[PDB]
Amino acid sequence: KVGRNDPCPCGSGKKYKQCHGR
Ligand SMILES: [Zn+2]
Repeated sequence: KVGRNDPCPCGSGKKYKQCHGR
């Protein structure tokens, strides 16, 4: 589990909930 509130690990710029996270 990751802190969706943190910039996606992919390194795109958007947070999980905004990127891969969702
Ligand atoms: Zn991503």
